Amino acid sequence: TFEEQTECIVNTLLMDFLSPTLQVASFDVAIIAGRLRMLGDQFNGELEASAKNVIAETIKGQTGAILQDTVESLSKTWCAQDSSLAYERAFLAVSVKLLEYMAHIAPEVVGQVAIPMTGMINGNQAIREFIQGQGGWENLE
Repeated sequence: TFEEQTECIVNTLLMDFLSPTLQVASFDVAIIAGRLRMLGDQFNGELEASAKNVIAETIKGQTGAILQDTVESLSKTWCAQDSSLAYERAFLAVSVKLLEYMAHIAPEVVGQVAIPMTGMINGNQAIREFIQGQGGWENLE
């Protein structure tokens, strides 16, 4: 169900970015999507370089490798310059804001990133353990 919840959340986030009509016209994913977006906007680091690389490998069909390394690099950088921020919270924040920038910059291909990011979040124990330790997606933020 956690794996299925992650899938819905990443789909909702993406559909809201791509189509605001669908956001308006449509376990409450809408509230969760809101809190992850509120969290996502706390990241102000440079994304142009990151987004382009993740998009480029996503076309080629090597999203998994570059996507995780990109978010882990940006999160370690942000955690290095902010002692208060937990790594696992930084990770999610970057994942959301990177998905946001990739939708604005490349809406024709951003959809091919949804499954990789779903697999990334569901596959990472540190992030899964963190979210479930906050009372699951339902109570995160």
